[PDB]
Amino acid sequence: ENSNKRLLKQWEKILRDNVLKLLKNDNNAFYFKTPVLEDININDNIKEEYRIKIKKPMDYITISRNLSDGIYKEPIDFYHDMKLIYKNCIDFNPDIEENKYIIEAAKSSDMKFEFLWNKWKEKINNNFCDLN
Amino acid sequence: KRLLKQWEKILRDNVLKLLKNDNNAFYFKTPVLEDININDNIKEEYRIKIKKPMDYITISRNLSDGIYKEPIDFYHDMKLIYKNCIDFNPDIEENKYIIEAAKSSDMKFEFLWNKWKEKINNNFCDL
Repeated sequence: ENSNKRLLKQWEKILRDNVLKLLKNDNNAFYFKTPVLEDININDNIKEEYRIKIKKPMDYITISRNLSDGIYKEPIDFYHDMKLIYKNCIDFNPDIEENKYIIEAAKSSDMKFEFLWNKWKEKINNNFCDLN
Repeated sequence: KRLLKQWEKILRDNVLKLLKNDNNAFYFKTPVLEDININDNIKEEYRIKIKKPMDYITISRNLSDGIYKEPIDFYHDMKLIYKNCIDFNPDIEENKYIIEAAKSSDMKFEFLWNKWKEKINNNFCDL
């Protein structure tokens, strides 16, 4: 919520505006916006199951916060976290009719993210100095 | 029933199948000009403006009947559905869901095309 005066690096700006911005508010974003373990809409029994089973829970708001705070040391650390959101959904939720929308939303967003990462990886690598 | 070519089966089962029944497929399933939910005023303007209307059921029929001679013809028609949606619908708050659904599915299709293209080109005889 607090205003961040920290100046984002050019590679961090590309991930924020050209990759994350187009995914964080799309038609398949709804279930991946806020964290699972602190969401009031999910019952306590599923939240207990998620905390015990999921190694690292990930969502769009955590990524927006990490990108703002300068948590990622390399652009690939953002890639791994974005991929983690969709990978956690497929691994936790069983492939059944009641989970049809959520499994499709995770699969489609992963494909959409991979396109956006492939389209921008050239400029991302060019704006990132690994030697400094 | 006509026996489909191996490359046609790859486009049907590995590309089209994952797109025709997704969360953004709704508006791109059946043709605009024959859809009962759309009013005649939008329909006539679509007939005048849009050069070639395209949808998932038209592509499913074209792939099964053997309309496409090359796999790139399926690619051009698949892109056309999302292209016609952006060109006709103005960038307004009312058309927010539809414009996003065309953009996201275009990105999804491009992923599935690039993923399978190596197997698609191999299963197609050029000469």
